Amino acid sequence: DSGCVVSWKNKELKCGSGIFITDNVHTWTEQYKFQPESPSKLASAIQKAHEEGICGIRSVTRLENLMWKQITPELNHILTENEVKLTIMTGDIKGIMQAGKRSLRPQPTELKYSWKAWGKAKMLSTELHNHTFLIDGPETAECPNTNRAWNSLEVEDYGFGVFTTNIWLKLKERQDVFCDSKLMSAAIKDNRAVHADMGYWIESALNDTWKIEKASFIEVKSCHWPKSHTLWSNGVLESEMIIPKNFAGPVSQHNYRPGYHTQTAGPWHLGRLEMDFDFCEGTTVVVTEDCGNRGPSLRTTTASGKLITEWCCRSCTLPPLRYRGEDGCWYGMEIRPLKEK
Amino acid sequence: DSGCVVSWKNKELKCGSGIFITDNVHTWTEQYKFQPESPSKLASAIQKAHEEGICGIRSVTRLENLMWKQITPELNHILTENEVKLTIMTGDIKGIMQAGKRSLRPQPTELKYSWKAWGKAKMLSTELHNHTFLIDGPETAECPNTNRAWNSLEVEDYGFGVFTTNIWLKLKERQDVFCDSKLMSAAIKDNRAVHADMGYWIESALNDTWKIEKASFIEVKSCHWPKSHTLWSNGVLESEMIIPKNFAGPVSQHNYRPGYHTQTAGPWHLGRLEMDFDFCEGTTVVVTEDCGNRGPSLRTTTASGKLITEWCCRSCTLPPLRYRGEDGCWYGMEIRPLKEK
Repeated sequence: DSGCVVSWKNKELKCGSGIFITDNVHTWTEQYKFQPESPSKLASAIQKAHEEGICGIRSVTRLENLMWKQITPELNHILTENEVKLTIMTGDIKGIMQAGKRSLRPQPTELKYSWKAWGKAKMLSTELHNHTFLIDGPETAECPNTNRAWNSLEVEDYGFGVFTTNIWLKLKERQDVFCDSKLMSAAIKDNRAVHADMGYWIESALNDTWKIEKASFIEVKSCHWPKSHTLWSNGVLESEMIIPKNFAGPVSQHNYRPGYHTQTAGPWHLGRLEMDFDFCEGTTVVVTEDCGNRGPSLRTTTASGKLITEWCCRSCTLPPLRYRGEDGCWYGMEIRPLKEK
Repeated sequence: DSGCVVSWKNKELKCGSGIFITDNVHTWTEQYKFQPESPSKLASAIQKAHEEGICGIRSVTRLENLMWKQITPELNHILTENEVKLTIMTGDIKGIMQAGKRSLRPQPTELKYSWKAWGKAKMLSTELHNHTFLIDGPETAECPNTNRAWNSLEVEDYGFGVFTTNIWLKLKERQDVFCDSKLMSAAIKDNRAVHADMGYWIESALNDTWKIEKASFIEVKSCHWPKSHTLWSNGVLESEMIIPKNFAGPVSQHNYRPGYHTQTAGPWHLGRLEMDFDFCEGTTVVVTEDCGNRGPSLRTTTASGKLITEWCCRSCTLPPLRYRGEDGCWYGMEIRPLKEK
């Protein structure tokens, strides 16, 4: 991979070849990206799995959740064409993107009463049925996650453009807990170490010891980061990684930060999160052993909409850990209000 | 780091920003690179260390060995200017680049009888002295490595151009065994995982399981690869890494290869090595349990200059492991001649 790359911070120019770790985590939602193989395979898979108690599908990536909104009419139409009483009802998504328990599985011998080419058009809509299949949505009460499908898709055919970007997906032959490794990134060049995917930009730097510096999340999946794409993954303690393993945190020493512990109960219920190390405007933090223990993260503004003046931390390290999102500014799990109870 | 990179194998084009892992391991010896700070500091350091039995310096990188060939006249001149009877005699280098036992150390208070600027010219040469300091060379008998200096330099001031490339070095404040981490590379993008430095291009790929595919060495240092720049460094067995830890092998699972063991006694005495997985022309390998055990690597051509027809391996995996260099073609440690004794 040859080319030339300019340096913004160093005010220099470089040229050469090798491995390029790329953007498209920020500045837009490019890489739309997902589209399956011949949908007859998926239709046969879902109609086969419906008989053993598969009641829903929980998305593993919000891009693939957006994918499902483009085949549900086609899937309903082909399901009706095969004289099986089953309808699919999709829905929206809000974090945290939960994790299912069961998964799709071949049966690679599909329903041979379907078409073969991609030229079928002039499709007609369907109606409601007594037996309905739900898709990722706010219906956690009717059917639990224990009876839904999760992580049953994988990229094949090298999955790229032209034109915008195009992965052609095949359903996973085996159950798995890790994320999809055919689109992942991890690199380090003498000052920074980034971990990248569709929605994660965990990046660390070195001032005096290697530690996390900033991260950005456009989604919060529940698939474990595979250990084959994590730098410096030895002797790592689960009680010190900033981003928990359950929320796709890389099991690495670059996830550490001195004076901090695991952020299990942070403001993860948001959909978009910025991980900087500053103060929220109008607020200050002071180190004090008299401050209370670490509890769930609290917004810097009350429900009525009033700011908080002072803050205290037990054994944190300046600058503090704060969050960002649509609703405003949050703080770390180890920081409590100075005197407010 | 924004820019655009073309794809040669994929016949596609990509653009974006992020982290770029670069070339300048091949196609020439760019990045010349090394040059120190004010040489008075090094002169004071060497004249101070000479009194405790420091008899030589063993280069940690061949680039820094080439560095020492540009200050030995200046170092001799400043040493003579300070009325200390000590002369420095440098030499050439041949692999394997050995490792010393002691190291330079401040004493940051230098000899204040020196100059301050970099404008001193019209220098005069010196003569021989009773007390001589040797530099990396073929003199392993007069003074052992146990009384030499090793790994006493580190990059500072961000160490880059303009123009060709320029690191400004400072001597290490503490002893260390690992290499210098301020110029290292490691990256992985969905098919390949490379580890890069001044002279190493260890690269792995994935066909069915992640395994080493090719590597190139322009030098063989003896500094341990630091674990903070190695991908997938968990549960690694020392008896299975292809490149040994002593010869700057990354402690990683990407260094593995099924059916192979550690190449402790390979053809490392060469200076340049290519690590492919083919046959040497005119030779063939067959798997046979009757073949002998693994012994030191043997050239495919005899001393007289005759090729070897057949080869056998005990528990290898096709294609075999072969080497390259100036002298010709070598083979792996686990492969022996079929019938030659």
